Amino acid sequence: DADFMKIDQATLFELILAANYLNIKNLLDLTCQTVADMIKGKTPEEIRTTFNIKNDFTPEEEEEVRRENQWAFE
Amino acid sequence: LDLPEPLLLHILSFLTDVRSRHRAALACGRMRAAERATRSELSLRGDPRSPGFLFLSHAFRFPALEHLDLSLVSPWGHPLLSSVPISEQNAFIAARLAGCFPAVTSLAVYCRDPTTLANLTPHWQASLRRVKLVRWHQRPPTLPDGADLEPLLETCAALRELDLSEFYCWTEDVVRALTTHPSATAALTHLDLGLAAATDGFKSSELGPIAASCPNLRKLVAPCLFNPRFSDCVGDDALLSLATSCPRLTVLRLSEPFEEEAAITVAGLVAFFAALPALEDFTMDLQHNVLEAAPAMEALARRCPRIKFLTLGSFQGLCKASWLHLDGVAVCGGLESLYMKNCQDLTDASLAAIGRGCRRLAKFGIHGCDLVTSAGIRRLAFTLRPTLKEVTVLHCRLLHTAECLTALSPISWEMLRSLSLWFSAGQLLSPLISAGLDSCPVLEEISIKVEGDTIFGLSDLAGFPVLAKMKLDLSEAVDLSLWERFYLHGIESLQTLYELDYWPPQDKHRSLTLPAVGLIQRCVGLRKLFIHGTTHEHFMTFFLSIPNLRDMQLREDYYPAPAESWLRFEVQLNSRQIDD
Repeated sequence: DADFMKIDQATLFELILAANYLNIKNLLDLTCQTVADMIKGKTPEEIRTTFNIKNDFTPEEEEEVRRENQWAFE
Repeated sequence: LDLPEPLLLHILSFLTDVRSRHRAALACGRMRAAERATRSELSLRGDPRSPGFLFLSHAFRFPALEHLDLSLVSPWGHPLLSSVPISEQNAFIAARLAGCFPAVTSLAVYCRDPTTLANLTPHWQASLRRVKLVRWHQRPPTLPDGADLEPLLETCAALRELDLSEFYCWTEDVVRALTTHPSATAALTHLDLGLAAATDGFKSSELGPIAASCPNLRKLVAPCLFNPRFSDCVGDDALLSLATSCPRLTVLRLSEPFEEEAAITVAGLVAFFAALPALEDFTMDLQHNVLEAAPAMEALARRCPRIKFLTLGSFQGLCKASWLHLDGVAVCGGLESLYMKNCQDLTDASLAAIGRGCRRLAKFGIHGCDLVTSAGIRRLAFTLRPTLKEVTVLHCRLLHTAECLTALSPISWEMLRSLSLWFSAGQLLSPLISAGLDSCPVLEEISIKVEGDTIFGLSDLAGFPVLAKMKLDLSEAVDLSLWERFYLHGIESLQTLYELDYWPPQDKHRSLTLPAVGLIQRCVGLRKLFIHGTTHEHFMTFFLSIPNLRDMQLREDYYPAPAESWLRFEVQLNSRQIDD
């Protein structure tokens, strides 16, 4: 069932949408965890490409987010 | 991501990575909302006493965070919110932590003096379900017996697990606290009494009442005094009264701390096991000997059908000559045998009865087994092997599972994530490459410990593509500056080294000498560096040049453990625009 989980990008997202519409707990996790693995490893900008996102941060907020994360060991 | 916010959160729920998670925060304010909202674990990167933490945006919050670790918090060793040397500042800090971290059900802390607990517990009493205490420092002498734990057992009404595994106290603290707080301990289910591996062990006069006071105990992990030279050691009678006092036990793990036959017998261990129907994880790592244990294991199969994980110290008659004598034990997910001389190549082949269970197997100091049927247990459901002090076996040649194998503790490989090698005094790493470990495409972790009484071939590990985490333990090696050069020569050539844990050696503070700093310093890839022992203030800047080093700390986590120039260093370390 990992073999199942290959698919296009919108065909995964759209699967999540209609996977909690019909209330399938098991499939919702499997689909979500697979988007989660797409994010793991990538840099901030490289995450913004893979999903077509647009940085909505002033450079003051960026360095604010940056200063807060410094209170957590990686 | 036009999707409903609850499903973005559900996505981010699944991120284990702190760094990836940290990077998701930097994508957009929308998934920064989503990351702070779903993060479950956090080990703080302090000092939380400093105004950078306190006067900090108060929508910086982790409302569904459960496990908060405050043991790693700067400076490393120091008291947290002690009221010993003033309340007002401890009051406020406490509330600040309680404001980013309001849903903590699980807390780790470094605990020099019991008033830190008294100052943290108010905010989380109603939530707190698990506690880890951590203390490599000595115990404050003046405290009165079971005083270190009174703050917890009075306040935290929902406490189910207690972890003293790295907490230096006296056994009489534990016995005093856990027998004079029945309201609290009647609820306890998990207990870990390691005590910073710095005791001779709990006696039967101690072990007995703790079980007595803890009916619901489902897990116990303890160092016990088994040496029968002493009148109050742990016998069959003591084990029996543990088992009938903690019926629910699923995970029991006794062991003798150390540096000849035990007061335990085989008909005694058969009765004992008959008392523990639920026993899933059993572990008796004792140095003293327990002869002809063959039966006791067949008992364990019959009395304890739910057993899976199993680890035996000096248990001398596990398996043998003829037919089934530990292999009655049908399921063993993992198994480890130890200083057991009666083990013989006859035995390992004879485990044709654990075809379905054993994904892990280990022998430590067995002295009578061969190469080529460590070449016989080859089957589909098997993944992880130690082989520690064999007078005879020295070989990796044996293996069908070269393709399937995943960890290895000895002294192409197509699935081998992990590797722990033990060496001697001035042994050379290098021969390892010719002796059979040449490829290792997927090898991520490697662990090297040294013990004893040209250079190390550390550079010869640069073959391995994805090798990122090393742990180099020279603590037990017993001037030192030239020795640290021998060992650290050529880490630079490890291209993909991401995370290093170094133990410098001990001679009466464990100092990390200048040539070592400069050798470590040339590591380019290091995102995390932890050094067990310390250096001088005037040696500290030199790590600041490592391009993207972020996490670094001087964690003296050894008993007895022993300056806010470190804080000056820490600011300089954070200052640098490093990678995200």
